[PDB]
Amino acid sequence: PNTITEENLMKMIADGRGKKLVVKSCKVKLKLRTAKYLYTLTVPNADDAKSIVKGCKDKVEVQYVN
Amino acid sequence: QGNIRFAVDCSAGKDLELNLNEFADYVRTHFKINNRKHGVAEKVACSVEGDSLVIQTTGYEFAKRYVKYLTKRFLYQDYQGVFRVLSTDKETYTLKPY
Amino acid sequence: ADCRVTCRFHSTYRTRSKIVRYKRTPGNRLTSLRVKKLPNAPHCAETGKQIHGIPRVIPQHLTRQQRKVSRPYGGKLCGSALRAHILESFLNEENQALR
Amino acid sequence: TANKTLSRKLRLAKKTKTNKNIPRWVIAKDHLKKTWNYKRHHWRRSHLKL
Amino acid sequence: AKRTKKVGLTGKYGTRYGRAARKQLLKIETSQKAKYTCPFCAKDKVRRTACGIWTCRSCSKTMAGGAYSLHTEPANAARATIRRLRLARED
RNA sequence: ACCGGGAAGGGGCGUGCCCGCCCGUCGAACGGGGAGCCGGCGGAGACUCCGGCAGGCGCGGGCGGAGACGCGCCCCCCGGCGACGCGCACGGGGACCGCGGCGGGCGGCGCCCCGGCCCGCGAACGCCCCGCAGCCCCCGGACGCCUUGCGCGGAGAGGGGGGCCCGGGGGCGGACCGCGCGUCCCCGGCCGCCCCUGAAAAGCCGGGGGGCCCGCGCGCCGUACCGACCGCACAGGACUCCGGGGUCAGCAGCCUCUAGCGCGGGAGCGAACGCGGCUCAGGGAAGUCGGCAAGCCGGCUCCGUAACCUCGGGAAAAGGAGUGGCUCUGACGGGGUCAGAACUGGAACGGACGCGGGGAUCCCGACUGUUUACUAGAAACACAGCGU
Ligand SMILES: [K+]
Ligand SMILES: [K+]
Ligand SMILES: [K+]
Ligand SMILES: [K+]
Ligand SMILES: [K+]
Ligand SMILES: [K+]
Ligand SMILES: [K+]
Ligand SMILES: [K+]
Ligand SMILES: [K+]
Ligand SMILES: [K+]
Ligand SMILES: [K+]
Ligand SMILES: [K+]
Ligand SMILES: [K+]
Ligand SMILES: [K+]
Ligand SMILES: [K+]
Ligand SMILES: [K+]
Ligand SMILES: [K+]
Ligand SMILES: [K+]
Ligand SMILES: [K+]
Ligand SMILES: [K+]
Ligand SMILES: [Mg+2]
Ligand SMILES: [Mg+2]
Ligand SMILES: [Mg+2]
Ligand SMILES: [Mg+2]
Ligand SMILES: [Mg+2]
Ligand SMILES: [Mg+2]
Ligand SMILES: [Mg+2]
Ligand SMILES: [Mg+2]
Ligand SMILES: [Mg+2]
Ligand SMILES: [Mg+2]
Ligand SMILES: [Mg+2]
Ligand SMILES: [Mg+2]
Repeated sequence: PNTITEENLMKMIADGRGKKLVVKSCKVKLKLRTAKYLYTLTVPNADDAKSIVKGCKDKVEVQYVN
Repeated sequence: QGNIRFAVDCSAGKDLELNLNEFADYVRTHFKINNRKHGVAEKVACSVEGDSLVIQTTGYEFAKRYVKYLTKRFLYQDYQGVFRVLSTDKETYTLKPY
Repeated sequence: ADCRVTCRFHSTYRTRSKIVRYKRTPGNRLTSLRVKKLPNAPHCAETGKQIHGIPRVIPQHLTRQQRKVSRPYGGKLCGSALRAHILESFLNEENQALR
Repeated sequence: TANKTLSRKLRLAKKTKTNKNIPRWVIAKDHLKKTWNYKRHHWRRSHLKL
Repeated sequence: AKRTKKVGLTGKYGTRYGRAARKQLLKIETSQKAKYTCPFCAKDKVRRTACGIWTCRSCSKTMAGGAYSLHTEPANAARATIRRLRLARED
């Protein structure tokens, strides 16, 4: 597992390298399941809005909160 | 140090009879600070509101565990086995039957 | 409490490659974890001192660039041994010929 | 031992499998009065050298 | 303050083995623990590492010598006589 | 059957060339070895199952720096890793262990009690930062730098600024908060020691010279349980690993948390005599082949110690005195120790436990060591030394 800067996150999505994304509410955790590593990005909810709209329609998103 | 507050709810203390002044009176005379009782009225004040004891202080802070100790001491007189003291929230205790 | 553990390896004979350390797990448990032997790094062919720049990892696990130094005789000679070979070569040519 | 060769495991496996009584229908079929199989063995008093 | 009067380094032996042996060891063992001079370093840092083997702790040069001292008296004379025989070979 | 090099002893490829001195896919379930962690599930299996997160080995779709140093292959030769002893101490990390706070839960309670007990958890692996010693670079040219100990310097110290290694730590991922004395384990730099100098190979890599992201897979065997083993079944014999608290010099003795709980069966009586124990007035070896057996001594601190001697010893020689509890004071840079004083108790204090009796001599063997497994441990054997 590893962390990632936001700009690298879309490029992995942009090249179809992700398999599933999870949004976690606590500061929000976004977890992307690639072939090699699980990657985690932490942003405030203001920032995660725009990123998910950019979300690749070929990339399954799920949500999670409790 | 600053001022913090605690409270003990005796809502189940209605069908059996429990004065709220006595329990307040019990705590008023027994509270110790630094193993002494001179200079308490000027730090720790027992109120009676909502049928529940309230301990507001001013400049004095201490553990919520001691507020539970004085409760089982005062309850030991004619309630040996009636009540179990449990935590409901932050600063509030609750008296519960068996 | 009681923190005693059992052996992790096939037999309990405590040779130099069967040493563990202890660690607490997220389920509140004391686990054993093997402590690998650390190989030496390469040593100079003329002086027997550690060559600078190479980590103490077996070279199978290091990328090609990580296994080298950027100089003639990079991982064979310690830098001072190179300079002494260079001077001996140049000066003997100056004395075996032209007096 | 917990660390045994497959060849010793197989010969031990056969002594376990054949360590049995005579079936009761065999006693009716063959009209027997000796009913004990005297080639049985028990682990506490045996010396299987296998 | 001086701790013994005669035995020196052979105080490690106690009352054992007799006087003639301990007398021999005091001389031998003092000699093999000594610091000798690098014939190359010119510094006083040569120490024995095994019987016959002497290393400068500053040069790092290794040398072949005596069992309990760097130079023996037979080898000094041999080196001196061999040198004069070579120079005599020169015309 | 036993013994053995002196034999025209095989490979790369692609024909055809080229290279070549001559065994072992025998011998280690503790040595060497490419790579695994957490959580969960079952009546009986788990580093093997399931879920999650990784790692290894395979297969298919010429630049920067002043410098120390930083950022595809093939053959011949030269090297490296694998790869290594013992030791008193000193230093660092981890785990353990304690004290205090704060959060949740218990117990008992004649008096006292914020004083008792239990629970407060974070792996492998990936990225960034930080790492004492130690070795290296640059300037420049010396009455210093520095360790518990040492050690180092014109073959270039100190000082200023840098590079590399470091089984480790931190932060983010994976996903409660402080402070301490010790204990064990590993690691580090030194120093000491030897007529003792403390394996090998597979495998993997570097140098010099010459020629030139996405998929799929990982076969074979062991794996239950046990001191259930050997002594005809049994107070015997039978290798290793993990190791809390109090008292204490302590892995001793004595008590204990966790965990675990057999040992061919019970009851009554309280004779002799036995077996293992305890105490005895007065005397004190008169007993006996013989002080056999038993008893005296014993921890720690201070005082005080002869003959003789291979000058190292003798030596705990011999002999003396003190020692609890409580209330305090001083010294050392938060921590135990060391020193001293008042008061007090049948005229007591290493209060159990643990723990030398001593001295004057003669014979034998110098000494530590070895032996008749099952009646002999010695004066016998060995030994360094000496000699042929
Ligand atoms: K088994
Ligand atoms: K058996
Ligand atoms: K023959
Ligand atoms: K072998
Ligand atoms: K072995
Ligand atoms: K093996
Ligand atoms: K080895
Ligand atoms: K080379
Ligand atoms: K198993
Ligand atoms: K009787
Ligand atoms: K009798
Ligand atoms: K007598
Ligand atoms: K006796
Ligand atoms: K005292
Ligand atoms: K003897
Ligand atoms: K001895
Ligand atoms: K005998
Ligand atoms: K004997
Ligand atoms: K003896
Ligand atoms: K003998
Ligand atoms: Mg083999
Ligand atoms: Mg092995
Ligand atoms: Mg099991
Ligand atoms: Mg070895
Ligand atoms: Mg098992
Ligand atoms: Mg008597
Ligand atoms: Mg007599
Ligand atoms: Mg008589
Ligand atoms: Mg003797
Ligand atoms: Mg003896
Ligand atoms: Mg005998
Ligand atoms: Mg005997």
